[PDB]
Amino acid sequence: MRKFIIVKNVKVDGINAKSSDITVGMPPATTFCGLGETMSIKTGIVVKAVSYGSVKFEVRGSRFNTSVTKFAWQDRGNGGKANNNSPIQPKPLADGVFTLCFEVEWEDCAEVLVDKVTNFINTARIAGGTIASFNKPFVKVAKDAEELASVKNAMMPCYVVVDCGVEVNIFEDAVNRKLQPMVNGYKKLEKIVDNKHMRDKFTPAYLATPTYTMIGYKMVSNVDNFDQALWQYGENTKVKTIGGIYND
Amino acid sequence: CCTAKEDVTTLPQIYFKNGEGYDILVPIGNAHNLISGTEYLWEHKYYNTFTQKLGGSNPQNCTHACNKMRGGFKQFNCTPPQVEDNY
Amino acid sequence: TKLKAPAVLAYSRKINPTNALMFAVNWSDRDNTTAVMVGTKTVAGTQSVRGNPNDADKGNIQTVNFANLPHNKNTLLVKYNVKFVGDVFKAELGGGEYSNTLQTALENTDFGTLAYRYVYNIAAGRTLWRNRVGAESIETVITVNDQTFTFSDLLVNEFDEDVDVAEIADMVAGVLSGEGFVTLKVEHYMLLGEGSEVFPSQEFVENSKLSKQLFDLNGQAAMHDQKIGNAIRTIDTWYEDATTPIAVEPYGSVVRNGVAYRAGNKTDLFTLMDGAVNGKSLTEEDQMFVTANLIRGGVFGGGK
Amino acid sequence: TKLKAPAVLAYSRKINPTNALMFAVNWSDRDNTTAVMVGTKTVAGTQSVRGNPNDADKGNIQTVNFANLPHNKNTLLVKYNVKFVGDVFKAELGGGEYSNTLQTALENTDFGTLAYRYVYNIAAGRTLWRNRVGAESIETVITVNDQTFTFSDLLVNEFDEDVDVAEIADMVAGVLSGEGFVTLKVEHYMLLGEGSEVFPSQEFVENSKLSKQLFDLNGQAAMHDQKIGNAIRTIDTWYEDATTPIAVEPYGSVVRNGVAYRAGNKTDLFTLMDGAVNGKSLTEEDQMFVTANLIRGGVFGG
RNA sequence: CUUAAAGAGUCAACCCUUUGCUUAUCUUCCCUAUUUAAAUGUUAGCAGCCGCAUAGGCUG
Repeated sequence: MRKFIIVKNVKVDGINAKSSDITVGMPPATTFCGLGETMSIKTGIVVKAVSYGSVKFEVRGSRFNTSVTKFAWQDRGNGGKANNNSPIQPKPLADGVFTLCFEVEWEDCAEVLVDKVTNFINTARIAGGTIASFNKPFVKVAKDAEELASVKNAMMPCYVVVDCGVEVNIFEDAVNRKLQPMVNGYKKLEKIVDNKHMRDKFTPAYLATPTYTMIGYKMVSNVDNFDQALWQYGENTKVKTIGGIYND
Repeated sequence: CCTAKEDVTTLPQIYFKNGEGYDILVPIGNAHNLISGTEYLWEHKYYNTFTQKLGGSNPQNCTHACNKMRGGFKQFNCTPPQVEDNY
Repeated sequence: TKLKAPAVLAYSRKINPTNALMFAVNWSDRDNTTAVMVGTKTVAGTQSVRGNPNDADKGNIQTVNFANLPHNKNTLLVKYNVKFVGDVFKAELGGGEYSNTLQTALENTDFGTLAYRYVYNIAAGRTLWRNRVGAESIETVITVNDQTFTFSDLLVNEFDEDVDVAEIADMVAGVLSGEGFVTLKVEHYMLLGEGSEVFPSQEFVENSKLSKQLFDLNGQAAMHDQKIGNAIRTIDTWYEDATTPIAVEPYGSVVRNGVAYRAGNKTDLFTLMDGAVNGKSLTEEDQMFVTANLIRGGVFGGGK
Repeated sequence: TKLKAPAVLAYSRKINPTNALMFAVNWSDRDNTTAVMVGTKTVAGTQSVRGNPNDADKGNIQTVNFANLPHNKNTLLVKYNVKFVGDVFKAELGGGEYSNTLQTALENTDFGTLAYRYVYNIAAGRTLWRNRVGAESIETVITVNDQTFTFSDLLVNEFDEDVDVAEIADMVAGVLSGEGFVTLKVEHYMLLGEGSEVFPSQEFVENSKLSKQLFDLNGQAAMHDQKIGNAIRTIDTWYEDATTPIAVEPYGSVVRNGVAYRAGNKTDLFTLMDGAVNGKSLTEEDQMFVTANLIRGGVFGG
């Protein structure tokens, strides 16, 4: 039919809050889709889509400047310099509390699914952040669009992310539409020739640059079509919602 | 002068699902969005932003845009709304 | 010929602490906790800088964050969790040959001692840093695998023998030596006195509004996960002219003081790792140092 | 040649006062404490600056914080604790050699006098600052090691000899000259009169609707721990042409009077420290001053 | 298969003096709150005895 598993109040400490060179804050949908796919690889459960919501969130630092992290020495040929503060790249970190909902292909009993999900989460991070504590995951199911609303409100309370597309461009839309940019995918700039230095020796490699959309945050309740708030991979190496652009 | 220079050290590397396969993506930043968009958000009085100076202390050793825009570049403050304490 | 190192060899960290939240309680009423909130105050002072006396007659106003115990609670309570993770040899970005022959050369490493010193730094409360200064007593409660251990005042700079530290180091070394994970839930209680200053993590920000910013999570005083981490992995008593334990660093770096105790003396992580991989023989404590660097994690760069 | 001081040589403070809370009681019913709350009031005045008489016909409105005893309580009660911490020669940040030879150069410092003058500033009520003016009587209560001590009638500006001050200073010097710590728990009772203005610490806020703002904790009038501390370490009578004791500052700075009684005459902490480490000899009072600067805390490096 | 993998912000601090917020004042007119009803949760518990008593058992 349609099965989901919800994990509420995922306290995460130490998030890599830089999603791109011009976006620092809430981890983007690409991150949670990658998390769902990591779980798919590690457990075998097929993950159709994911929906995430912020319960608490704070970037470290002040209002207009993010915190610095103290870089520790790490590279060879630096012993003649390890007696002084290591030079330093920017790496804003954050701390938060999220609620997750994964749509899954499951035919078995709920206890097995929940235990496999918990045993995966115990080995994961979220956007690099250490997972400190999460509630017991629970399963729900929906046949018609009425039970989908119950699955939706089961995440309460949290602010989930809807995709409202780009009219002009990121900057003009931020100024005029009072919305928030978000990394939604990537654009391939050039193929990388040699995998001498890559995570794989075989997987195709490309230099890329992020592609964005314009998102909005809304209380899972006030969202009508829950599909409009479920993110998954897809066309043209982007990610998007099952229900498309948000306007009910 | 518009010649490419490949270099992947220190850069992030993510897998990304391409048609039920995977490509390794190595993200790099776009100069236009920071030079132009910083100037634009400045013009149009957009304040929901972090200021981030690039190439610290010795910017001129980094990039001409970093070298001549020492005030910093504007980043979209992507903080989400928070569930209030009382519920 | 010589098995050289990859350009980058990367391991994830295996000691994963959370943030430490700071509450205030009374020493004999530990079930009525209240959060310690970060406040702001004005601070006027003098120009007591070593350089120039010509401006010591001028002042400087300043505004800073501060955090204190309430005037009706005498005990600081610090809470966090630590997750230890196995597979300490699976590289995250380094190659296969170098990393695997290194995993082979280090399988005989004393994991009992490393686990003991980690758990001991946790139980003696080294992670409390300046919050130790001037405490009447320190009481540490560690809950692991449905077991609850209590530790009273413990000597921090010596890894003295204790049966409960060892009983927890059993499971910790079991996870580190193999795979899986184990989570300790740590509480600290310090009898400091009513209204005593506590010491949350200090923020590294370019903020013109504050001269000192304390780390806060929705207004409550806290400590960075990475600072608790730097405290835990302070176990290195094996550098030359060893005095006190320092944090596991590839160069024995203590930038805090402007010295590196493993710089240019054949005892840095890279010299010892090249030795271990290229057939050389390792001391038990050189093995411990290299494997503790692997437990630390890192993105070690340079090479081909 | 010269032992240069490490660039990051720093000591942590050893006299740790808390913030002081301000209550109101009656002089003869001290078990009924009520808290003094900071309020806000409008204040209208004249433009009476020395310079311009052209604005002498113009007024000015402000809003300010204010703090009063109620009209049914006549005594101000100021409460705080002070923790003295030993190991006053172990540096916080500095390296070894400079700090170690400085520790050796000062092991003959008069710790009795230092501890006595600290405890005396606490017992004579210097820590009360402007709350001392207009008192029918002041009564200080110091509890330490399950021993209670009461003080009335102590001259603030003279270090007169007192047996209880010396007995407390004994424990304080036992901590300061060795290791460990000790907490004195201090109350001050001042018979000011019902409705008397009291003087908490003042704040600075760049631009606010308030022209004058008082330090509060949950709305209760309070004093900054650093102000109590500054009163505690007012023991320096050893600068040149010394009248009254000043607070121990490396340059003997009194920013409120725009002068520095130890700046520019080879009497500053840095000159004396360099001398002490580099072989030169110090007076007994100079050793006291340098050790008092080490107890104050601060960065002593380039 | 998460812009993956990695990281100690740290020492120290007197915000101080002074103050007139003054004068005057019309809140007025109008008004349908209506139908109907099982508190269920059978309530859900305890008073006395034997007892070395937070072992177990027994009284209408």
